Amino acid sequence: PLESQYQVGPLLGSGGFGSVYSGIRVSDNLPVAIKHVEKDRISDWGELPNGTRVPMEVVLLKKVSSGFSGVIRLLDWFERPDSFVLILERPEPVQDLFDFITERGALQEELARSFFWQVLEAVRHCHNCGVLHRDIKDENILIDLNRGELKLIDFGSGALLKDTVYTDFDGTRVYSPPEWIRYHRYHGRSAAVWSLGILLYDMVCGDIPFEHDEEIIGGQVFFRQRVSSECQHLIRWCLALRPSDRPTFEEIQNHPWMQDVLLPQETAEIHLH
Repeated sequence: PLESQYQVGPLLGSGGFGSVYSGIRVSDNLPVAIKHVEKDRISDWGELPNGTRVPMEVVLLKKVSSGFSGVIRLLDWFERPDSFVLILERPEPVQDLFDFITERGALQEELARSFFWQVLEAVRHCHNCGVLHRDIKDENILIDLNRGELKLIDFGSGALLKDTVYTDFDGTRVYSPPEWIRYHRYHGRSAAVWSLGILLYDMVCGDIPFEHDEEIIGGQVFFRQRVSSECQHLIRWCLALRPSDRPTFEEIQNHPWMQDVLLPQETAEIHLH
């Protein structure tokens, strides 16, 4: 049963990802999030290794939820006549990065460095587990405010990672790359790097760099805030118009701006506590 295993609390939010409620696991008081997604609202279906038909979101979450990582882990799931219910980790206290940036404005580079590094490690984890998220953005990143740890959420736009071209996309448009906008074609890793460029700009400038399609394909990055030249360079590199001119994850992590990152705990001590 579901309602005997979890004590449901208040609604935490709702949107494209479904509706998510605060919850606690009765058996040990572990805080959880209880996410409900209507079946009629799910367009991407997959199958478990044992061949059950589940949302692709569940398939991808299982693939990345083994062992420790910077991803919010799937702890369990249930099928209902008209919906699926997903039981997910819930850090406490917690705030999503969009809300955090909205509140605090542009982030100091030291904090952006630590956050961006954790997001890169998390996205590497997903790719290594065969999962492409396709909707990396500030709204899909949770911050554990006491531990200083960032966690990825919302795989409902994701796909199994592959080496061939993707011709479908339902993630967030202003984070999508110019090759998608123009040709409706992209490859997974280089499109991911583009979204990470958008995210890094957002962190250090307090807002995203592009709004309209013609801005995305023009790819001119204007800085509205004071940003170091090394950070500017890395951002412009991730936002290269040609996918092949973009850095690899290895190249991003070896870039001079990414050196000497704070650990999560010191990040929280300095910036979040």
